[PDB]
Amino acid sequence: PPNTLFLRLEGALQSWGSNEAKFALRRTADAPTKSGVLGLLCAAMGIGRAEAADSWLPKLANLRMGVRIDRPGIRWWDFHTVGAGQRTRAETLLSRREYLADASFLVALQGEPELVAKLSAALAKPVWAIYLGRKSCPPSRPVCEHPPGFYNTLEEALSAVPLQKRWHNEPLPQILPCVMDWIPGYDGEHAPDDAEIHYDLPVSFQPPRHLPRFVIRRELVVGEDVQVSRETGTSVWRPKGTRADYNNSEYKKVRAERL
Amino acid sequence: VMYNLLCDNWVNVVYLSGKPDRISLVQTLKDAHCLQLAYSNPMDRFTVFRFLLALGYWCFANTNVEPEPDKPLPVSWIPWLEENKEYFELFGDGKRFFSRIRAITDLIHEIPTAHNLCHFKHVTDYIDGLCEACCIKGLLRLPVFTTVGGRGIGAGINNTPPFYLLWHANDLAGMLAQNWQPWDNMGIPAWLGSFQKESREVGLLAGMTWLPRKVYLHDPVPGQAACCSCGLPSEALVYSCSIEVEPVPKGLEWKDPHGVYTDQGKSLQSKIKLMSNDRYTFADRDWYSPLFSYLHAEGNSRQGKLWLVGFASDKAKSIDIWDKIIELEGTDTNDELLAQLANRATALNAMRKKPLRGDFKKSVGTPQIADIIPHAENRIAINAGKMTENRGYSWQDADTEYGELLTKVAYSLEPAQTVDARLKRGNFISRKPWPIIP
Amino acid sequence: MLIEIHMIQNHSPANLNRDDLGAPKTCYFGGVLRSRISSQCIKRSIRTSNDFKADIALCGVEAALQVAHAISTHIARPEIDYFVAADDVPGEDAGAGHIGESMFASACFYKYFSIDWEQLVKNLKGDTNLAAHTVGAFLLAAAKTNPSGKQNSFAAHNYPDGILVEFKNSPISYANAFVRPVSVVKESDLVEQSIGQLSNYVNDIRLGVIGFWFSPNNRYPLGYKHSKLASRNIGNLNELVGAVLDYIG
Amino acid sequence: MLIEIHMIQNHSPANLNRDDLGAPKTCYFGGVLRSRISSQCIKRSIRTSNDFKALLGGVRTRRLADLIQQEAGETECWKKAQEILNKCGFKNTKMLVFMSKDKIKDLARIVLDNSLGLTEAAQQVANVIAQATLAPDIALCGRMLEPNDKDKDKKVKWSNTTVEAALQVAHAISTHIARPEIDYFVAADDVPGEDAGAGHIGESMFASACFYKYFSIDWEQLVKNLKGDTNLAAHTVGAFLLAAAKTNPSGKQNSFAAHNYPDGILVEFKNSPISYANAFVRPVSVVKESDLVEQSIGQLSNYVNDIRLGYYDEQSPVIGFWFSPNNRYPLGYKHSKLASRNIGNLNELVGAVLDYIGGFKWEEVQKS
Ligand SMILES: [Mg+2]
Repeated sequence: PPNTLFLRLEGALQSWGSNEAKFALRRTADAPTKSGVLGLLCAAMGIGRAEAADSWLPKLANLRMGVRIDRPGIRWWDFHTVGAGQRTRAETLLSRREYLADASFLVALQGEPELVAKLSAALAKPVWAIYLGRKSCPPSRPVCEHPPGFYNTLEEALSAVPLQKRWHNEPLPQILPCVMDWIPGYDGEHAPDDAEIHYDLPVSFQPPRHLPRFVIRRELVVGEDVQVSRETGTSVWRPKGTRADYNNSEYKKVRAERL
Repeated sequence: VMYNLLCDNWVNVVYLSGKPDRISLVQTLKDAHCLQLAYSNPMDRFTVFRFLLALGYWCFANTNVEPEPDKPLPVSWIPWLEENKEYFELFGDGKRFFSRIRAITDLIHEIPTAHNLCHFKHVTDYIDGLCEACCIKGLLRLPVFTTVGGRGIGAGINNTPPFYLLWHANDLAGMLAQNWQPWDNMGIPAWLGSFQKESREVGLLAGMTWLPRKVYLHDPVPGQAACCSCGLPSEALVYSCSIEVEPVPKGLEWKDPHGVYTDQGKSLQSKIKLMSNDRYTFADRDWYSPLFSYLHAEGNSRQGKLWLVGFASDKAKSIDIWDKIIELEGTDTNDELLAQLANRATALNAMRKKPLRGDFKKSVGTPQIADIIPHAENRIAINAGKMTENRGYSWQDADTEYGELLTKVAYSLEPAQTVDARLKRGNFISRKPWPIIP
Repeated sequence: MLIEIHMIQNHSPANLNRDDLGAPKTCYFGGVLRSRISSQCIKRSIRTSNDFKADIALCGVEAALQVAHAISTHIARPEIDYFVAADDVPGEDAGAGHIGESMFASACFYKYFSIDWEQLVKNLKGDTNLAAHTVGAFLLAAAKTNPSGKQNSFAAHNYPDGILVEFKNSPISYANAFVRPVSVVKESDLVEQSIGQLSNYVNDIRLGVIGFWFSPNNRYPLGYKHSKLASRNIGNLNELVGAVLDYIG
Repeated sequence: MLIEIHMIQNHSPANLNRDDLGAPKTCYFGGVLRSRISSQCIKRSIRTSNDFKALLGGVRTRRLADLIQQEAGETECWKKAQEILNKCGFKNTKMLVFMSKDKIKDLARIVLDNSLGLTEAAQQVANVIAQATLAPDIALCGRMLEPNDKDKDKKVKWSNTTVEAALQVAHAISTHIARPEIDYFVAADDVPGEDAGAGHIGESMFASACFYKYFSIDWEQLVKNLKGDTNLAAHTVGAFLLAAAKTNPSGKQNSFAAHNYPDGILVEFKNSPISYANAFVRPVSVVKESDLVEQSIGQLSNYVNDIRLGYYDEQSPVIGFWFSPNNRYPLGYKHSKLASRNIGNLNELVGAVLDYIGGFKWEEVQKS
């Protein structure tokens, strides 16, 4: 019956690549792409290379999904100087990479509970050194958080999960953008005239060949289904030490011993 | 082997019903109203639509029927395109579509070629295969996106690949219909035989299908068995290409329907460099630059979704490619404000080059200002056409988003809880890009 | 099974990673700007020198490493410099040089490493105990030579103070400990306050393996209680190396 | 093999280094403000020290043609020299050029005056500049040379100008919170007047701090750039030890004659150097007993303890030294009895470190 696991993507840095990167300007998109969480999925099963192209991408390519923005991280650019033939000649190759900094996400994966049941025991224990879509970008939160359950609609699943808070006096996005796929309600349905095309759909893996997909914007305000969570967990150390104990019951009796 | 454009599937396109296939020409103009151009490379989409637009202009010159809106392409083009099967052929004895031998990898500019390096980005010339479809849609980038090959190898019909401004639509019929503006000259397109030089101002279909480089190609004793560079597993693939240079003769007064031209006549290139030199600061995709020559000279203010392609290139180095679907309805224009918008790179570099204190002219300034410029540009540029039309989005309120990243950068820069450090943080906050009248 | 070398590393004032214009590189985390060294820089610094080579299956089957960007435990503090190269031959006036400006930053960093079970066994090279030998080299070779940089003018090779090694298999960086950048209170060190923040995060998450902890002459305890949050408050050079060696096999 | 030399110097109220605005240099080490002395100032003061004069053999000049013209009684070669230099690659009177002094003097004089050419004259002048490595100050501080590619000739080449620095001077970090002090001075007008005021009311900033000074010798690099000889290398190591223990930065010493001497030397031989900056991540706050020097030495010795046991390197032990004059300032006041060769002189530690360098003596080497 639990048809959806809510992937938790959170770290200091993360990047799921966009289409406009063939040359040294390598860029990302403001959403975890389909093959930016399916690569995490394939690593979580412990396989890769050309095995994912068969029976692993089409095994879920018939399955719709939705993503949620807990906080929109800002885009950061890192200088990167490949040394080429230096640790050919000493001609230093040049590049620039795009990094999404301090962004938390929540992906949905809906339709049936057997694959989600296989997948629930894939995030925590089975690994192939999973990261946030970039090899040098660590997931700072337990990815196996937000336990599965039955919520029939995309919005109900995407909004029926508690929303975290790091410190008490922290600004919180009152509108949570939702990225959802296209639902063919009837055969012959044409896409609405606001759905931008994203090119995140692999049919092979190495070397990357791709298919496009339709992405529908959606919105979510807090309060009706989603809500803040308990924070606790004091991030303030200030080394502990008691003081000022005249007597509870064990100073009267303990003064006399050394007297 | 036998190949044909009208018969064999070549263009990767999504359907409005929701299934991307590979289809040939006859299905994509006979349906023409349930599909969209779906290429990973954006200027590749632009090249394929350019080919379709030149084909439509050819069909209009022959059968004389304009494309009416909200109705697929007229049926009077298949009895003009169905009788010529010797026309669009690639291999064999006959005229082809569009000594010196270079690698086939330089034809598709995204794939690295025989550079001055012992190694490339995990590719190697004359080794990695490439399929017929990508070769053929890489030949469409010859007339329109050909760069300088070291000042001795010529370019295309323009000295540098210009900025291309172009109208986008939800429909392929809508794409062809919204960009139908013709001119009285006919020209001589390259799918005919040897073009006649005749007089200058050769036309439109001649410049749409201009050939800066001859391509012949060669096929060895069969070929491969699976893909190695493309990604789509295909049959025996090609090995290498053949290329030569036609020196474009002087003169040839020619203005591009989609091109963006400087007032002095040179082509306008995209202004993106990965180096933040003394005169440049890396910001983002430069949709802002090609607005003066397309909202004042050709097309001007008009209804329809506008699309922008920028392929920056310095001499013979391809550095990036991107796209931008910008919003445009045609509510007139302001000359001066759009002139400031026509180059924000100078303003951004002038804002970056300001140091913390002093007056030296080529000090690097604040280098962490340059690290927050791209996110601010991405936040500004999502409603780039709303900023363009000047309804409620202006320069003076676009920099209001810069304040937050600048507050936290100033928190990093002046880590003192003093009165003075708070004052320098506040003076740091007031920084914003000032417009320039060039 | 997975190796997480959570490492603290203070730095005396010196610039180590330089961007186009020469600044120390920066990251964004916790709603503040923090100093950063690139993962490529520290990963190449782990290579390219023979003291660590005392390893080509680990930074090349591709390679076997997850090295994170060095997130500062506090806010970034970039400073600037001003140098004058003298003339040293008496002219009609004084001063001759480039009269430029340099720039530097002192920060206390954090990083996270990942070496899985098959990611170390299929690394292999030629042995099956090599899957313990190379790791045993690594756990203190990662804290062996600070990268490189402007060391000939900004000499900084400060060895790290507090080193974690965990055998938890679920890959989670403890960067959420530094969601709030570390402030300084007079009775504790900056490194001691950062290690208290790491300890305070350690007492969490276990509510919903072990803690192998390194403190040289145990000056830094992971929690000021007898209920130690690591229970292994020890460490001396290759004692930890051999203990990981017979923890793995 | 590389040598570490550590000092802990307390200084009188002084301004040994300033930025463009005149403030003493500050760095944010350990989350607090620490007073800083620039490494280049220390390197320059040790270069110009009164004991390096037998070894001071490097010149950093843009007026090379002036140097040629000085050593010519009647043969005026200063425009020909200027154009030879201008097509050498330097473009103007030039940029800063590092070389040996006497070598460039005599042999650039002989190679410039002859009327045999103008292009190959510039080429051989450039080769003479590039081969000028017979100087150990260049070998210590390091030198590259980059001429222009525009104002040159296509027939003029440049050899590899690779010279590595055999010295990594650290910036002197204060052992406590920096207390930058503001000095208010006036300038007396010697003649009187109606106003009875100052000629110039000015701003000066001074800082009194206990600086942790830190240097490091790459002796292997010091001989890989000073060719096969070791006599000059040992002489330079001894000269630096004497100079650093004996000279001070030539800042505002005419106004703040702070010529105080290093109250601590720590020489430790190993293949993995260490700064004791983390010995003072905790700021040193003095107590009623002892003084700032003793508390700083105490924290330093605590750090030496847990990096000699917690970070012990008993494969290559410490040969940790002192300059404790007749044991005035001992290190191990509570536990750290690991100072193997605590002495109370300076020439003794010079001779000792050149003894573990090799079979050398202090007086015999002092002739190169
Ligand atoms: Mg293909």
